[PDB]
Amino acid sequence: KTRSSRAGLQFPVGRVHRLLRKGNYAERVGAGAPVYLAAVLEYLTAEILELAGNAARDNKKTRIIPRHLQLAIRNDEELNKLLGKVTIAQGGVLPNIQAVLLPKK
Amino acid sequence: RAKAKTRSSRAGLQFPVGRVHRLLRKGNYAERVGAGAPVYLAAVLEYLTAEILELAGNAARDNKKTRIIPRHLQLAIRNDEELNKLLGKVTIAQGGVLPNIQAVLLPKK
Amino acid sequence: RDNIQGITKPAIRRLARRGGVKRISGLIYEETRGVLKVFLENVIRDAVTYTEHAKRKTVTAMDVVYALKRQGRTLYGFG
Amino acid sequence: LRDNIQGITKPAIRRLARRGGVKRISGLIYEETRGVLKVFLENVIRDAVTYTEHAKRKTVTAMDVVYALKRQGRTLYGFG
Amino acid sequence: KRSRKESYSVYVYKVLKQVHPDTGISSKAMGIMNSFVNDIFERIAGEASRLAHYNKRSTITSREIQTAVRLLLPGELAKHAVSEGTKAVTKYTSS
Amino acid sequence: RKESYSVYVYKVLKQVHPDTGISSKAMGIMNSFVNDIFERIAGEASRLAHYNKRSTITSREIQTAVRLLLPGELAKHAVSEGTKAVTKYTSS
Amino acid sequence: GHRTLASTPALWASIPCPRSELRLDLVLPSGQSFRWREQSPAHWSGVLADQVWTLTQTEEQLHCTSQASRPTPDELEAVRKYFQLDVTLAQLYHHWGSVDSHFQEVAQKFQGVRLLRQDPIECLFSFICSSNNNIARITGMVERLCQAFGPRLIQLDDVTYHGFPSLQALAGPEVEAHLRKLGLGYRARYVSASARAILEEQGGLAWLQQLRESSYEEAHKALCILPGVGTQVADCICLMALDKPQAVPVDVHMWHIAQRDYSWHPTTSQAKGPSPQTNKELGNFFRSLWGPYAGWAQAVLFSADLR
Amino acid sequence: PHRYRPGTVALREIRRYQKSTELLIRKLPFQRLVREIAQDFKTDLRFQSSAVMALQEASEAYLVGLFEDTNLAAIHAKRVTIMPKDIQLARRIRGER
Amino acid sequence: PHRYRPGTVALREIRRYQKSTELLIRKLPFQRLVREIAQDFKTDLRFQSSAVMALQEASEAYLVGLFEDTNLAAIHAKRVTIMPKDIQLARRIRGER
DNA sequence: ATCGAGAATCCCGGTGCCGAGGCCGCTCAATTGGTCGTAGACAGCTCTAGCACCGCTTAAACGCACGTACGCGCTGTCCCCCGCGTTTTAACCGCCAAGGGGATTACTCCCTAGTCTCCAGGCACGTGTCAGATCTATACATCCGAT
DNA sequence: ATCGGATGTATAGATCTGACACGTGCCTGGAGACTAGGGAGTAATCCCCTTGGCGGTTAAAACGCGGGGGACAGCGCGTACGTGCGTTTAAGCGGTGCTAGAGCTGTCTACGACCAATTGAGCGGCCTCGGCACCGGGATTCTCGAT
Repeated sequence: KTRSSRAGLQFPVGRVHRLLRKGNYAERVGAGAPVYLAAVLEYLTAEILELAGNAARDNKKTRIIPRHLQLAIRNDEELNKLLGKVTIAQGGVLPNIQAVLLPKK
Repeated sequence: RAKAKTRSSRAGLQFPVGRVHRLLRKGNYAERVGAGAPVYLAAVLEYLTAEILELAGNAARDNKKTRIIPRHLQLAIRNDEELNKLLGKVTIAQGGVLPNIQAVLLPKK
Repeated sequence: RDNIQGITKPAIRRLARRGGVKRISGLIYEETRGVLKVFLENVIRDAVTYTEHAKRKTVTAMDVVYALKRQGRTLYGFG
Repeated sequence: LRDNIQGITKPAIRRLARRGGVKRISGLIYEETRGVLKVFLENVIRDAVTYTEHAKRKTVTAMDVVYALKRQGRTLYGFG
Repeated sequence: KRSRKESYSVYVYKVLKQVHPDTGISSKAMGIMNSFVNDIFERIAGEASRLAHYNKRSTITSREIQTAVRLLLPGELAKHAVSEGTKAVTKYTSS
Repeated sequence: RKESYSVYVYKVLKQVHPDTGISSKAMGIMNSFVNDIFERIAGEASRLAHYNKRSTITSREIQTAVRLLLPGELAKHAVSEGTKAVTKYTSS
Repeated sequence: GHRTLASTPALWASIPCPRSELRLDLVLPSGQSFRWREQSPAHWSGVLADQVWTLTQTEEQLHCTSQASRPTPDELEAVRKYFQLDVTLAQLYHHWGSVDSHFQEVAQKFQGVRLLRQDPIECLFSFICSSNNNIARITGMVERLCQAFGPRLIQLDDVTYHGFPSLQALAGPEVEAHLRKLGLGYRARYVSASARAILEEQGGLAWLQQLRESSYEEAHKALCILPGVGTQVADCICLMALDKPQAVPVDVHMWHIAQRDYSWHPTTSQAKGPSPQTNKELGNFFRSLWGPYAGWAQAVLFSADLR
Repeated sequence: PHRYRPGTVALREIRRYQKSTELLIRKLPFQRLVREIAQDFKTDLRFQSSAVMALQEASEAYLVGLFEDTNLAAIHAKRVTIMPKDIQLARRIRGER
Repeated sequence: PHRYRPGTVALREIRRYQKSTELLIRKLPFQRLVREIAQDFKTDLRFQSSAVMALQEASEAYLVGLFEDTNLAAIHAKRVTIMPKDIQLARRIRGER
């Protein structure tokens, strides 16, 4: 019965459809538009959460914290491009040191 | 019905007010638009246009050209600090670049 | 009541170290204070202006997030 | 059509650098800026073609290019 | 006929002559001025729409445009713009 | 009565990692991320509808907005997932 | 070589003419005719009535000269007609001086500036080359134009004199291209184009010659049709070749003279600077100031302004 | 006694603070600085705690990004030490000023 | 004879191409390049001439800005020649890399 | 040019502890039916501008021959920023109070959307009226290699 | 600073011309004038949450050296990149011919706005316990003199 379940999604089709109209983005809005938007949002959330879970499990932690989110975002050259101009709060930075800095051998 | 007088002249303006009001209605910016908002916005637009046109006319007079070309517009934008800040991310079509050479590159005497 | 000196020398070193820096010059310790002051002025200008428009007397975090988004430096974690 | 990036000759790059205030030119600058121009043109043309396809058209008008440049972050005045 | 396409050309010309009564302007420059005024209109209107949504409001009054001007226009440019805009609004309210 | 996507992010997290949890401190970042992506997509869809003199936001508008915003490899999967979802919704 | 009054005495004939009535040095090189050269000090040589002449003047006389004898009375008449000697310059200066004190001041120092009766064809094409140019250059252009397309007359020293080109010759094939190689600039076509218009559209030579009986208004109107012949050039021709003594040229020189010597400014016109109607107005101004022979008074101040 | 060669301890704490996620800046001085700056725009301004926290996070994120760019400039100039020339080059090329 | 020193014919034509306002790249090669690039995204596309002109003008502006930043980076390293490393340094600082 | 002393950093184990997350009531927004209005999907026709070709001119790209200025490697100096020990001071951190203002409720009143005439401001289009450019020679002014 | 060649600009008895300005025909979008209802302003109020304060505590900031390693200036080399001259070349312009589809109109439909009734889901609210931070002890990694 629910438009989320009927479309095989987990994000709320009704809530996205409300936000699409209240936000008065256009005079009218289609019926497939919120379904498509909910699907895209779900896929992006799944991508982020999957990489974050992998990063958290890499550090022997079964709880996801903003550091894991920042690591997952910066470790993918597509997702970093998508979020190039934005900061994760208390996320730290990607650990790297320029080769010149490293000690002479 | 009295004599027809435009809202632009009632406010002592030159940029239109009815046109701006219609555009605000038809741009889907909000459900409702106040009466004074198009007047204000038109005033801001005309002031900005007067500023850029003053600078362009000064640049044209400096170059001994009667008519204003895109080069004068671009030079006027780049010479003024505030307009350059406002239009930093904007490219002027066939406007050219501001004449400058770094001091290091210049020859030694 | 000058308070820019509250950004101490060791904290500046810590920030540079997180940036991935080996050696810092002395003049940095004032140059980056000036830069931070300029950036904070730019952001708090918009934050206070939002507060004025909203006719409040408290600067909320949501106003700061809006102000940062207006400059292209969007921040996640507060709104 | 193939191998058209060589149409942007070395003197064209030299003139662009001279306009950009550059005094003297190395040798690899030409290849590097051809790569940069290819990347930038790919980025803008992808969005322009996407804009055209969304309108169910086979002609890429200047308006779509302008919109694509606005999204890219150049906001080109003049055309339209 | 080629449809009613609404351009700011005449208004820009009027302002130009009220500023410098003896200088012409080329078609490329009018095109650039038209794109400029459309760009600034879209920028200010979008910012004011964002303010209207933020404050959970429903209408765009004069003061949202004022706030958008103060955000977008830098410093003394915004000062002058606000001053002349309030002059125009008071003139309009005085019929 | 503020509204957030925490329930849906948690459900997606259970689908992708059945035995790992998430702190609410990062769930706030999840909310601010999905809201930001929604704003960024709907903004481009609104511009598309205004560009083509249209007044309706449809699946084509959302799909083109995705194709414009997300990069190549991510956008291909986003488009495919959206197309599958709308196809299933129409079929049912 | 070129004769001189002192070297070949028995080859010169005189014409009563006081320097107050004519100053060759103030007329021949002043832009009216571009065909006279002071080959020898105080001696001017050029083509007059299809033959070469050398002219030099004493206090009360105008001395004139394969000629092997002194000029005949019939030939001397050719000279009087060229300088329109029946017109008394003293009477004109008196009148202009009486109604314009500024003219009187200038006229005291520049006596003898009169106007030359001219041939329509030579005048038309010479002034078509006068436009946007300087007298020094114009003179060269006209000389090369005559050497290339005009009849060869006689040679004195290393100078070969040529008659002025005919309409048929100027209308010939590839004339434009030749004249551009001769340095006429864009005026090259003006010459080619106008020769053809006259020959193929206006009814040939007769059309230009008939203008001398037509009215100034008509004449000026007729000339403006020809390429390279706008208002200034048309007036030059009317005044110097069509007997329209009231015709006032309005070039840069007369523009400045009006401004600094009469504090003149356009009133009926729109523009404050040179334009087709301000130029037209300036002309009427001079006409109402000096009268019927206003163009001749113009010739005096123009010559004086060159100095 | 035992003295570490200079630089090795300077390469240490780079790893420590890159792995770290704290704030590296004393909270009260930053709060007082924010209030001082806000005085120039309005008197008697209140701040939520989360507002000051967000301002802090944004300021240090910006500062770390700037320091990374200046570091890239410093190695680019065949140097290891940051100089104000690097701060100004990075700010100018980024388009800030 | 008559030979100019290598520093002059640079600043000459630097002044020239800063005063003048041409497009600095031949139109047809750029048109063919745009066609070839657009082939990969769609086959048998037809470009409005104004679209090609707009693409050319935008590319000129972008390349001139990049060359200004490259020159600044080169001068920072005590150099007057722009090297490729300058170009990728400028791109990295601007955020394109 | 490879080993021990010494910090220093993981590995592991114990030990609290305070958010993460699972139930629970619920009430307000998602869902379902049904009606009505118009945005646009689909057809169809016009014409226009984009493409394709082709001939001719000629400014511009290419290639090769110099040669001197700049990039780069190498040395030597000195200076100023590290590492580290010692002193202080001001930030953390745990309480307390306290009242200013942000959020919420309930009137209420003007302000703008909606609609219907009604007309002139602005657009389309057709003639005047020109500012820029014009070939080339010349008179200066300005810059640059060589001194 | 001086001086002779290379360039660059003003100008020269005007004229033409593609672009612009302006006049005019003509409508269609802006104005005037009404209503309607609801968005926003306003008065009252309550809690909470931000401000201000105090006292203990000690982590961290300030301060002072010793020194070494890195910035910096100088200097020589060499080569490569600027500059000039002759030789292709294909860019650009003018012209012609053709048609793909850009751009309008016309019709009708089906898709979305909208309202009434219904009901379930996802939001506060509350309580538990286990993942994780911290302390401490021990194992073992990197560094920096010894040799």
